Amino acid sequence: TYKYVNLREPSMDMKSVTDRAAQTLLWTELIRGLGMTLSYLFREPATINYPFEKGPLSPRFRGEHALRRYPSGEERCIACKLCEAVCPAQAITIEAEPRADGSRRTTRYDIDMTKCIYCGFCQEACPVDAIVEGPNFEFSTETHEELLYNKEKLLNNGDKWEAEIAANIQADYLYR
Amino acid sequence: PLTLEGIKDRVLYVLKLYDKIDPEKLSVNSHFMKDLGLDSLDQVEIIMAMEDEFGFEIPDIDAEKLMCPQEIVDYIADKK
Amino acid sequence: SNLTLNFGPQHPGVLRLVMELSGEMVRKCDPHIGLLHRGTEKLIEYKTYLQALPYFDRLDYVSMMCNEQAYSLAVEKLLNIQPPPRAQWIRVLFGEITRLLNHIMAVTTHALDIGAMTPFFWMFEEREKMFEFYERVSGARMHAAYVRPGGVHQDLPLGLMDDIYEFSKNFSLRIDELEEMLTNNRIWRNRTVDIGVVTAEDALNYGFSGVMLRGSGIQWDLRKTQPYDVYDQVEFDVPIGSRGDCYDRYLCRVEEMRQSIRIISQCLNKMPPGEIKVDDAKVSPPKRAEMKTSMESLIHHFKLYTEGYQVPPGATYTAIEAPKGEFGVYLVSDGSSRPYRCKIKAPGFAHLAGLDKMSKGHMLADVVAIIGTQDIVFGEVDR
Amino acid sequence: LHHAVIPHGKGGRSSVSGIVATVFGATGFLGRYLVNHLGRMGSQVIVPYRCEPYDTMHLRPMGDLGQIIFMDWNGRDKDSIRRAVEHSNVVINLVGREWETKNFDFEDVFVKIPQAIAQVSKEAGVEKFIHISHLNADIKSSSKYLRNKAVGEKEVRETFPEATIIKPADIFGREDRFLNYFANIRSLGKKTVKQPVYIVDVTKGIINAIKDPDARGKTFAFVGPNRYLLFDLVQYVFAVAHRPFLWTTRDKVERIHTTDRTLPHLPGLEDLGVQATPLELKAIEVLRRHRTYRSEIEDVQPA
Amino acid sequence: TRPTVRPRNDVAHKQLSAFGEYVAEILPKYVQQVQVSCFSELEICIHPDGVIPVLTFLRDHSNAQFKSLADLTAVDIPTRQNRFEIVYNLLSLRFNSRIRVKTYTDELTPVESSVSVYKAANWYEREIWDMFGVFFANHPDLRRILTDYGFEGHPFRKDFPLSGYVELRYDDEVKRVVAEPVELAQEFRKFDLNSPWEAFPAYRQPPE
Amino acid sequence: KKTTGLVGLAVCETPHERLKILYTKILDVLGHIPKNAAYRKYTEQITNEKLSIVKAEPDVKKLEEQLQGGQIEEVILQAENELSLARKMIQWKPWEPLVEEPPASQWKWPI
Amino acid sequence: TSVKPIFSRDMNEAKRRVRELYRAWYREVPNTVHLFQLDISVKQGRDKVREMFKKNAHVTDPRVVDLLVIKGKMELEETINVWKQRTHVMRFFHETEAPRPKDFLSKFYVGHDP
Ligand SMILES: NC(=O)C1=CN([C@@H]2O[C@H](COP(=O)(O)OP(=O)(O)OC[C@H]3O[C@@H](n4cnc5c(N)ncnc54)[C@H](OP(=O)(O)O)[C@@H]3O)[C@@H](O)[C@H]2O)C=CC1
Ligand code: SF4
Ligand code: SF4
Repeated sequence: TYKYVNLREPSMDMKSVTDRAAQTLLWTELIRGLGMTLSYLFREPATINYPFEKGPLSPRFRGEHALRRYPSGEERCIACKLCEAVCPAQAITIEAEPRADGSRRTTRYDIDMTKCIYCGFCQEACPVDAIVEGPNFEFSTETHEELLYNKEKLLNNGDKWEAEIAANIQADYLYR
Repeated sequence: PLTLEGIKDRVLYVLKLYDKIDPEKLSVNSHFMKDLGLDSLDQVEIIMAMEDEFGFEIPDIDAEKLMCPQEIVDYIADKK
Repeated sequence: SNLTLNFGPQHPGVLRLVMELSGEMVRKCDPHIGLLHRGTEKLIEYKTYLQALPYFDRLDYVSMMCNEQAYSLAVEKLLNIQPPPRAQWIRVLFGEITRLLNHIMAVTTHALDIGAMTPFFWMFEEREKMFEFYERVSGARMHAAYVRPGGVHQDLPLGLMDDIYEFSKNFSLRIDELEEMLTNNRIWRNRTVDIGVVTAEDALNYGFSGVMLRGSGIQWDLRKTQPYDVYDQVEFDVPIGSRGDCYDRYLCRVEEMRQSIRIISQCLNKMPPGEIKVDDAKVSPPKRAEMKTSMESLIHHFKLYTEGYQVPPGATYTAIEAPKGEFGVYLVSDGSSRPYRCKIKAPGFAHLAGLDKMSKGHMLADVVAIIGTQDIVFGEVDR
Repeated sequence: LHHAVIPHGKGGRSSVSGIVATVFGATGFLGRYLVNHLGRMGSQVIVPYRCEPYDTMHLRPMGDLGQIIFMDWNGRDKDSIRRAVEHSNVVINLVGREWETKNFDFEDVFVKIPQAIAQVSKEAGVEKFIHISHLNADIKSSSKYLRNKAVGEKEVRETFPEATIIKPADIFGREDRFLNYFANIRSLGKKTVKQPVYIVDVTKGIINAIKDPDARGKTFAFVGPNRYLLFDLVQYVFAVAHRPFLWTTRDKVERIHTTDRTLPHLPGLEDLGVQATPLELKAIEVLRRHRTYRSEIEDVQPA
Repeated sequence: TRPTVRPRNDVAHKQLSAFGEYVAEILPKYVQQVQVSCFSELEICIHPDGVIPVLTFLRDHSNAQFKSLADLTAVDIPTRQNRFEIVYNLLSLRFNSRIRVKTYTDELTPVESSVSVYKAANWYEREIWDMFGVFFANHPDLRRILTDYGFEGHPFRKDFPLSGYVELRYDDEVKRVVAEPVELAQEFRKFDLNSPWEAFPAYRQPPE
Repeated sequence: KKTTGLVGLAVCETPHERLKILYTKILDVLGHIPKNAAYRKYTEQITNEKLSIVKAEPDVKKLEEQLQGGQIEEVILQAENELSLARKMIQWKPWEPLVEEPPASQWKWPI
Repeated sequence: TSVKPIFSRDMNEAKRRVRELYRAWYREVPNTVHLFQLDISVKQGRDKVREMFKKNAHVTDPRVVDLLVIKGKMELEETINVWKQRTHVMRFFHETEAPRPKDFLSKFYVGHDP
């Protein structure tokens, strides 16, 4: 099934050749293109004002991941190293120790935001949903030192909001 | 003005102009590769320096079979 | 002698071109490419399958789902898995969406690379809505991985196909207005008609693929000859070019956009409500509720994300009709959890191979028009 | 010394060398080359700056990820200086503007700046303080510049007795003051011996003095290998700059007409152990910007 | 076996078996292995003295057109004497078929350089020369495509490491970009993922 | 007919006699090939079958759609290419036995 | 072991091709040091060219010497063209090493280095 184009001959009927000559001399289709540009001139602009109207998004947006914690409880992570095993950029660095209580925990949970391609594999590989790719786009960092998140920048970032992250997960826990 | 003794003298001063030759110790049976102890690297340096100064193209097999300053002079007298 | 110009990486994509030109009408042009060299093949050799899937997502970067589809069909072909039907239909719908996206960016960047400024802005508003669809589906702006070997991961949320229907109607009107604006525009026809003719014999010997084969005669569609998926059940036709012109190739790209609109319409009208992923927990990860309240699902989740699934030993070469042409992937897999050696056939690389025959007897503005008129992204050309 | 002060492996670019250098000034010429060699060493460089962050932005990408650090200071408050040398292995004093201002003069920059920092670095408890001074800095007259640097040498010898006073000659480099000052002109003809020394040999001497003890306490002097006349120097730099031609203060012209002399009562480069380079190689390096398109090596070498 | 298992066809399998037997009958001089895989793509394993005869036969002969050339690679396999495997990947136009001509070579052997019978193989051959290290004799131009000029080492081998030996950085001494030995900031942790327990019994090689 | 679809393939004017003299040249050059090779048998078989299809056609479109090979002048290019490999396979002697074998522990894959 | 050659038959053509390539590299340096505006005299450049030729001096196999001739001829073509920049030609030299010593004692003060 092929539908091929560019097949016409110049018709030696007088009307077709005089219409092509009128196109060549009287500048028809160039003024037609001017008419199309004027038709988009008299529209309304499809712009949004940035610093007052932030653009639309999705409830599964990926960016600025942080660690969650239990409802009225401790840290949610286990240091099971699933996210370090699956991280395709190899950005995760986990060092684990148990505390005095006996539950297995961490010492070091360092992510390079510079190396992070922002997949979502550490969002989906975590069995207890400890690390979740957050909602927003607020990095804009002046130094290369500050884009290397420790465990405590991650926990302050997971304590700066959980209501957002809990709302997005409660919106979308029946798909994944 | 091209005489063979001028050829020998001009090869003599351009070999003196070459710096890495140590010592001077120049003759007609000098044999600057084994009696004077230099590489074939220095051989092709010297013969292309002859090419640069007053020579013909001087192909590399004929360049390799020179090995001697009087024989360089005689090859110059051959092709010129 | 003749003027040996050195066009550097400035913008007229990004390359270096050394042209020994004669006198405003050239003699011998050589593209020094490889400036955007990254090391994708060595990196995939030292990584696993699921982890090195985003390398196949971004080795080509304007197409973003056909490259995923090619690698996922390579792994699903080697691993002997037929994906479920609803995954196949969503894969077809997003293949047509990405095809529409790549053709419209190629049209607009060729128009701006000549110098026309405004339909760039119009059709990039349309492509902003395209990226809104990608955001709502996956969560990423551009680089949605989203296509696992084992079918579509995490199916589309409720309330999407109505938006795709609205976008279909409005986009048909907008491409009709693009043909209203350009296309019998006189100075643009004067800009590109008789430049870059390609004989079909040379189109086969120089290894041209996709749109170049459509423009230079011979009828060759992978979607029509070798149906690798449910394309055999949707009815469409491919456009063919009579003359080897650049204007002809432009018309062919516009009509492939229009046929992508047809396939999107029939794919919306004939969606089956089958399932997201395959019926095998050892390849696709199990869903999270069964993971939590099941032992074997937790074990398969844990091993399937640490070690990954193994692949039986063997070598395959599949290739699909990406909008640039026959995007090919040749996997060689020792029986293990990592691939042994992958390699990528790039239609942009094969098209850029014939730049001498496309720019032998023309001038340098026509050389810029020839570099623009093939959808070459210079990240895929590197491999 | 605590751990993470021991060295590790090879040199530079996240290869941990064993020094932490607080480098005063460091925004101009010589401090930028010294921060270059310390970032090549792979150290931690604490640079304090009082200027705009744009100049320390231009010297910023020298060190590796977070190796160098930036902090503010002033010439009035001892608290910011003690905050700068809270914990530091070594500290070097490289400061001084070649012309006066309305807020800081030649007076008391070289008296009030090094006394305060040497006092707070002795009280903070660091070792290996290296202070640069100009050659021929004497109590004898004809320069406010040179008599103030002589008072500075005497004061930094008096307080903090285990200091390394080191003194170069009129150093020349890629972004020099005096040789670029010679090229940017239009002139007279007199006789004056003067020996430039190239800047990378001087900073190799500084890093060898800063990581190679048995040189603490003793004052050193940098002597270039040339020691020749000024008139043939000017004609050589014009001949290499391809122009025939047969802030400009009085203190600068009297510095370039001061006869630089050397005394071997203090050791030079060989007792420290780094090779010196002659003029002409680096002179053909720095003398760009001839004309539109535009060798004759003079090599006077007097006495 | 009906859901979620890829259905194979036997018509293409029988046809590719018959055609591979036919090819090896009509070219007895250069043919060693004729294999058809389970998913019906033909592979012909070839001594490196017949690259030009096999490809001039296969581009022509009117019973197998094979006009188009795709991937060329020479997968860098240790453990053998002849390391590299050059894979010409031929696609027809009149037939809808795919064959892989796999010829073998070691590190120091010129293969017969298919640029004269496939003009698409020009940059493919130059790229395989630059990346692997297999010289191609009677060939117009061999330069370095996809690598830096001052870089060498033929990096796609298994012997060249992941990170290279040189690493560029700008410095203000010589006011330019210089090359230094690599000092990584993180280890690149290699994972020991190849678990035992023999996930495929059908591919067991016979032991000694 | 006039101006077929391919670009650098200008139309023919006499298909029948041109294709017949092409195949007489094929059978001649193939007559110079040795006999006990299989290549002579398969080529002479397929070329006699194709020529015998050509011998009894009065039309053009019937020959195009009846004889496989599709478009009429691509058949002519295909015939010229097969004559070129016949001239090349007078040389190169491919019917001789196998050239020297590999070390035989090589074509096994799974390593 | 009847091996296919590259160019040669024994070491004689190998020595002939390498002395041809050295003649080309000798007459190719001063043009480039005038062109790319380097900072190094012609004699030092020629000394490091002959040092690069003296580096591979223990090579005996004729195919290997043929392949080194091919490498040198490719790089000489890329330097007689203006494709390579100032960076790569200065990258042939070594001005920014701060070179590590070879005595056992200074390898002992910066240790773990056999
Ligand atoms: N001819 C030469 O170049 C020679 C120079 N020297 C010595 O080298 C040193 C550096 O000289 P050079 O780089 O050429 O010139 P600069 O004046 O540019 O370097 C001095 C540095 O200290 C800073 N500085 C100077 N005065 C003050 C002040 N009052 N308060 C705060 N910061 C100050 C300067 O500017 P900023 O405040 O912006 O940081 C700059 O960073 C001087 O001490 C000089 O005696 C020695 C021998 C020869
Ligand atoms: S996958 Fe989750 S529980 Fe496991 S180490 Fe990572 S964040 Fe912690
Ligand atoms: S999203 Fe970032 S941190 Fe998470 S797996 Fe990907 S690269 Fe690693």
